Amino acid sequence: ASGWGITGNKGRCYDFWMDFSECMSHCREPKDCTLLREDYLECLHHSKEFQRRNRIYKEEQRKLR
Amino acid sequence: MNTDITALEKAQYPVVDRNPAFTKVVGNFSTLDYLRFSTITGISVTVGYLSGIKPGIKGPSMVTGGLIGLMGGFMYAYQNSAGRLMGFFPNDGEVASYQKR
Amino acid sequence: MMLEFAPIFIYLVISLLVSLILLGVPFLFRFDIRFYLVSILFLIFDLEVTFFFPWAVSLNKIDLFGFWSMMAFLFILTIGFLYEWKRGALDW
Amino acid sequence: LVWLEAMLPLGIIGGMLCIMGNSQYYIHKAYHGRPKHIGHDEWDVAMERRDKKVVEKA
Amino acid sequence: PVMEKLRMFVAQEPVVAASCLIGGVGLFLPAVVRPILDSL
Amino acid sequence: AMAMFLAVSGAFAWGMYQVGQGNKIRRALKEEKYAARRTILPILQAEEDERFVSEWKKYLEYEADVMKDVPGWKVGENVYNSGRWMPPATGELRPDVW
Amino acid sequence: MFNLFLAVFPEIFIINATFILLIHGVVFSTSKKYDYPPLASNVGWLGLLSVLITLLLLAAGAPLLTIAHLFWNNLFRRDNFTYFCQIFLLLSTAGTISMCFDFFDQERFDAFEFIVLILLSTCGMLFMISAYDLIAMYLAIELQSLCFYVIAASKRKSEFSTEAGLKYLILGAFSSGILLFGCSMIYGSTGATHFDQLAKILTGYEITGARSSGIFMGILFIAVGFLFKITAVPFHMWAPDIYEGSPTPVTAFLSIAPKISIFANILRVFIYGSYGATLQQIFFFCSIASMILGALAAMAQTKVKRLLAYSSIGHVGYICIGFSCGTIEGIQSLLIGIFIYALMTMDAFAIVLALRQTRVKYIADLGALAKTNPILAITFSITMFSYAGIPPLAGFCSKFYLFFAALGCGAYFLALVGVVTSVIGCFYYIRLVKRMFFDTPRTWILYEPMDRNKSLLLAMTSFFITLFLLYPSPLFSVTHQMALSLYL
Amino acid sequence: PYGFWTFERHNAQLRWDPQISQVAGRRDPYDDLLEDN
Amino acid sequence: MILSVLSSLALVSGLMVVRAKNPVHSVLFFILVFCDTSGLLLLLGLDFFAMIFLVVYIGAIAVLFLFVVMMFHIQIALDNESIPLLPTQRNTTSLRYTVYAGKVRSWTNLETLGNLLYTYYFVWFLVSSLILLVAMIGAIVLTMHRT
Amino acid sequence: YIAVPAEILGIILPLLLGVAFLVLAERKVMAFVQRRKGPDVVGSFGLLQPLADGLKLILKEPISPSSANFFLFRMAPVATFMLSLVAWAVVPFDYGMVLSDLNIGLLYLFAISSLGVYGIIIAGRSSNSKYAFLGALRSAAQMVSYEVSIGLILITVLICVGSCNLSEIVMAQKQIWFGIPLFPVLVMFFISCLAETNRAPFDLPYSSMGFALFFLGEYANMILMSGLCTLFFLGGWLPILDLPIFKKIPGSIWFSIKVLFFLFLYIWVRAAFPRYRYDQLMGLGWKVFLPLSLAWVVSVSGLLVTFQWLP
Amino acid sequence: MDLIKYFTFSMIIFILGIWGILLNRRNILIMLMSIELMLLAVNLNFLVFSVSLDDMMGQVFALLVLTVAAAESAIGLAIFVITFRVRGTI
Ligand SMILES: CCCCCCCCCCCCCCCCCC(=O)O[C@@H](COC(=O)CCCCCCCCCCCCCCC)COP(=O)(O)OCC[N+](C)(C)C
Ligand SMILES: CCCCCCCCCCCCCCCCCCCC(=O)O[C@H](COC(=O)CCCCCCCCCCCCCC)COP(=O)(O)OCCN
Repeated sequence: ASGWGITGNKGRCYDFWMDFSECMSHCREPKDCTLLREDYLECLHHSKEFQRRNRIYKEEQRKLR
Repeated sequence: MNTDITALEKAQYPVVDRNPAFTKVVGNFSTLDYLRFSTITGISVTVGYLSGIKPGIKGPSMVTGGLIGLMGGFMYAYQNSAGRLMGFFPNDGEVASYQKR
Repeated sequence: MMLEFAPIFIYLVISLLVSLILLGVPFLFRFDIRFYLVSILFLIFDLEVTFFFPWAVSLNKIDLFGFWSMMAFLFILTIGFLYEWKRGALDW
Repeated sequence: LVWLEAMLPLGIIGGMLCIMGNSQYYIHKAYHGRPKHIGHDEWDVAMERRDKKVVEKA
Repeated sequence: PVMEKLRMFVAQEPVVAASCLIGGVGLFLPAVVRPILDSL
Repeated sequence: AMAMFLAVSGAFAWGMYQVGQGNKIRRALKEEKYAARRTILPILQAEEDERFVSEWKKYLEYEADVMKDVPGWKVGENVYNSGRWMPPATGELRPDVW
Repeated sequence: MFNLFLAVFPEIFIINATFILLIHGVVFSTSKKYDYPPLASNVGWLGLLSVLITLLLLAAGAPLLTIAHLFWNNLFRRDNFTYFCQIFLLLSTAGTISMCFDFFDQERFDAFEFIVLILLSTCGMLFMISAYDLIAMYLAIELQSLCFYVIAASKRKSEFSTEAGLKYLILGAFSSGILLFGCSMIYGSTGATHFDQLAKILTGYEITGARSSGIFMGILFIAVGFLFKITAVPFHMWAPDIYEGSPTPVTAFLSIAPKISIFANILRVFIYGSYGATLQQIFFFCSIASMILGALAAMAQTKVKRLLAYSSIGHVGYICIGFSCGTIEGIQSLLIGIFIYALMTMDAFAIVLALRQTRVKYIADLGALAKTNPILAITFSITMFSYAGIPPLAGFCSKFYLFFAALGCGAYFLALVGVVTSVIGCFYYIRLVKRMFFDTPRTWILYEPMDRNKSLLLAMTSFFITLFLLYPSPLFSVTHQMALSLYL
Repeated sequence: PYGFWTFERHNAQLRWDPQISQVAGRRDPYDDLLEDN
Repeated sequence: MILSVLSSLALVSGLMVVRAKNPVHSVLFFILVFCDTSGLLLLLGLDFFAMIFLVVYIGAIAVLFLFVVMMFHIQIALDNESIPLLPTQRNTTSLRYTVYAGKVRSWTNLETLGNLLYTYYFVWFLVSSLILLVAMIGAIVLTMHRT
Repeated sequence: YIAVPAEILGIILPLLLGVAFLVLAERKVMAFVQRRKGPDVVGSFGLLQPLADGLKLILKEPISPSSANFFLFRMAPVATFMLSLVAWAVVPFDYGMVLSDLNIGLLYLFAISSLGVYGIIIAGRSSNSKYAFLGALRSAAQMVSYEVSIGLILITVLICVGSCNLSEIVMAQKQIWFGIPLFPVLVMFFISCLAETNRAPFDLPYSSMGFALFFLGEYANMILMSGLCTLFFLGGWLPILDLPIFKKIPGSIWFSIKVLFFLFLYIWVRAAFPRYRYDQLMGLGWKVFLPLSLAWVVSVSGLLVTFQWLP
Repeated sequence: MDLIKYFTFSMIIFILGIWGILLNRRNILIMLMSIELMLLAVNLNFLVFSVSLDDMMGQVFALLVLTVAAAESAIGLAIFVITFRVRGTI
């Protein structure tokens, strides 16, 4: 969110945060910037990508047996 | 370092020299600014003198109170002069002086 | 970039082993308050030295603002040290 | 003349100091073929990894 | 006065006077000399 | 005496000047080293891109085969609604330090 | 560049004045010419002068508080709420300093570092109110906590003061750890620490899809830490013991100043942290329990300071009623209650310090006070009735408007608990008035007359308490203006 | 209020970050590679 | 591997700290807790913070606690935010994109911190300075008995 | 990768031999200063004396004073010996002859030096002698009080370099050595190292191995501080400032020569001056060296910033 | 999975600190070392989160909280020292 990176460059998730915050700067209803909020929160934790990979692994294991 | 002098609440009075230098603000002191400076300094000196009699240090307490009063009064006068120049306080004389400039 | 600590860890292990060998060579055949004040002063000035290390290295990027910020920090701790001095906590 | 007899142990110390530094220059070179590089940054580390992979490939 | 109190302080506190002098020089250089060089 | 102060204070001035003059040379050398890196970056990045796209083709070929049966799937669907491409995440919170 | 610091002259002045006072005291206390003068009153008077001058600097420079707001954005945020909160805090600090002058002379408290530490705590609270980040809020909280830990154990030879200081430090460090863990859990879940960012990231996803465990846990931990700070039950672990064991001039300051700033922080957390009305439930339970426990515990107290501590807990619950109902008229009731409670507490502690020169410890000690000093008894009875909430006095307005705010949100259970607690409080407050006027003790205790500072403070506060209902408009106007400015 | 995040007082990072966008420590890695020419 | 043992030893050390009879042994295990935490930080690449933990925690605070214990009495006494990734890294390790643009001029943990500790967030730095000054002042007034 | 223990042995064993011969060199120089001859009968010029002393100390049939927990008492010499030896993993002897090239080497040295306080404290407590406990408690405070000044001097050195890498601090002195401008800083650093090691005027003070490990650790600390004094101020392995014709001499020889020179200063200062008192050690270290070190930090930083001579 | 382990270790350290504050109510020193354990756990949380999110707002905060922890140690030990003197016991 701050944009100060660990290695002296721009933060990894700073661009997503600036897209989300720019969306919220001209949208009084927060239900239309949800798609950018989800992107920012997914850049922080990679929950969706990890879930997809876990689903692929589980499907592979089920086919194994 | 990057700096920004813009304020959240805009100035309600005409703005002359939006970002004044220290020397120019000090050179903008009016009679009222000197009056409040001297008042604060004298009050501080008197309080220091009166409060230091019982311990037994009149001169040292006088000087300590005088330093406090000088610092406080100077910063108060600088605050008023800068606000007048920047347009946050009624700058009746400032606009008159800098219009003919 | 952090690969240079494994030699240090192996050095620690081998120094441990050689110290144990050295110990095994002959086997085969009231309260004072100033001691607390000195520790307090050490803690404060050790934190101050800690805060110097980022400043000294990164003194080329920051310029005339970080320098004066560090100067204000040192001024505050110098007032503290002067209070430490005149109160007799530095005497033994 | 006569003061050189106190420089013998003090020169043995210098010999030990020299051998400690020279023991890690011909042992580290022995199993790498290259002297140690000072100032390892992640660019140098990654570029060494790329060197190892390209040498292994061809 | 000043030239006598300062002499008394410096005589009995040489190390403090020396440290204060060198620190004052090190603070004087970036406060009075740096802006002068900024004009050039 | 007095000459001791003169020699120490002149050393502190001339030596600091020489220290600055050597820091200039060190900065120039470091800048040359950095400038030699920005001229070979494109080819290294090109090789990395080729390797990554080949491995990504392999990974998509793998994931398409394993779960062909599942009705709801997209095979390499971006998880970002914006559509930006991001590197595949790893279970290491600092991989390039060891 | 120098004009960017126009937003921090009130803090720069007080910091530099504290430094000058410290240098002056340490130089002249350890002096041979003046035979080690006990210059505690001198430093106290000069510190009061410094507080008044920084009040003049802060109050006059009202349009200049938003100057360079972009440059100072990440550090602190100054607005109308901060302006009035800081002015009130400086006024309370000046009042406490005025009260504690007589303590330095009769009891011979010659340590001048007490005033320096009070000024440093004041600086910490000034930085606390304007803090707009988790980092700044935590740092200011820790600074004031340390300044209070040191002065709580100022009476080194006293058994109570050392134990009170130890308990205070342990409790405060534990609460700070809980709050700091909450801040860490919030930062690790949203990636942001600034209040603007933390509001934009939480205002949309109002637990609409799922409950974020990290965010919920961090919010709960921050709320729990803040509740320890204000001593709302069951987070009142050692608050009565700390209040009793602490020196009376010290207890006067901790009963007023640490509450204004912490309540400001809690408000500036509610502006963004309203995550599913989670805090509204926590503060609801805490307020009910606080009122009930204060009412049921202050009736079993025979000492004046323990009764004051339990009164403080009960009034904290009454104020948290306003937190439980999140609305402009709820925050306004909260701020009015804070103001009135602070003034009543200053009045009561000035009265206690007036009688502390004769070592008053029990309520029965002030038995024949209506005969020896028949005007001090009237003033103390007025203060007690104001605590009770009798209609004609100023203490009724705060409880009235708080109950109105509680009924506005529709919480009828809060109103009944408040009414019962008010009845119990009024009973144990008029119990004190019974002792002064109606009892005829065999042995009397004669007190020595107070000094000018406390006499003037008592006169002004007693005229405020009795005659507040006649002209209450300015307080309501400023409070409504502050409540609206929390968001716009 | 209805959309208080849209207010100017609550949008300060949108005006400060562009001013500090070129400061070292916040730059796009490819930004400095093209500032030579 | 290294993480598991370096965490297990720290847990055992902390358990011994909170459940020790002789406070000297408690302080000694209190030192080992930070000795393990420094290694854990080193595993993260925060070399500066591990060294500061050695310097500050077990260099100043631990020494102070040891002084107080010794000379005085030695008396007796998950799936919500970041779902974990299952061990599927045979293909994931190959899917490692490296951007050489961020490596041409890389900062260290020290200068990265010092770039913004003293200019963009200097007020908090001065507040910590004031906290240190408060500690210095409070050390004397509580504990001082001359002559 | 099985050659790392070879490097560690090659840096540890010659260190111990150098420590023994440093004890011999001390006992020989302190004799030639006093117009006598040191140990000479045992060896050709006394060179075999350390081996004889080591064997005689080993063959003593000593008893362990187990009137304690016996764990802390036995491990305290080990705890100090490990810390004394581990600081040598970062000191560079020439361009590429460093075992571990840390990028935080300066602060790592500060940490290693600061944790060396525990060994003496644990030794003082574990021994039941109350006076030994008090002596260890005083020595720890002295070491701490001068560690502060050592750190502040390290900050002054770091300002002119801009990096914590020890191998780059030497490369930063290719123009001139830092001992020429910062000569008072060099003198203060040498005096602080004298007081840090409990040696020379700042020297206020069991059986078999424990005392041997303490003795070896203290002398290894002496060698390490002599190496640091030339690593930061005398240019490390860099040749003499001028006359670049002797460049055939390896760089590791110059580091050795400068370290031997600083060891000779150690012995000379021990032989030439009496011992301070504790009430004067603490005063000297808290009122004469702290202000001077802080003022030198301020002066160097202000002068470098003013003329833009920063790294 | 490494973030889970890093958070679990610090959570256990925090729990141990709370236990030490609660269980060792009789002894004062344990009630200080447990607070320091809690501060250590929170600092580890901040550093791990800063590394995980690639943000420098956790490292600055860890450095600034080190000062608070040290100052709390100093004040607490001074208060304990004066406390033992008065009552003669812990
Ligand atoms: C400039 C930056 C700030 C520098 C100081 C920062 C730290 C603050 C330290 C404050 C405490 C020390 C303040 C100075 C103490 C010395 C006071 C002094 O110089 O006056 C002396 C003596 O000097 C004098 O002549 C009196 C000076 C006081 C009156 C001066 C006019 C009032 C000045 C106040 C306003 C201006 C501020 C001070 C000047 C900048 C005191 O007088 P006595 O010794 O009591 O008189 C001797 C006779 N008999 C003992 C019998 C009583
Ligand atoms: C190539 C190699 C060259 C040699 C390298 C090694 C150098 C050291 C060689 C040995 C030197 C003698 C060592 C003796 C060790 C014990 C001496 C300690 C005595 C001491 O500390 O003096 C104190 C004061 O002097 C002091 O403070 C002493 C420290 C002074 C440092 C110099 C600071 C001068 C700054 C001037 C700067 C001007 C130029 C730059 C602008 C006490 O003395 P006291 O009894 O009076 O008590 C102070 C009351 N005030």
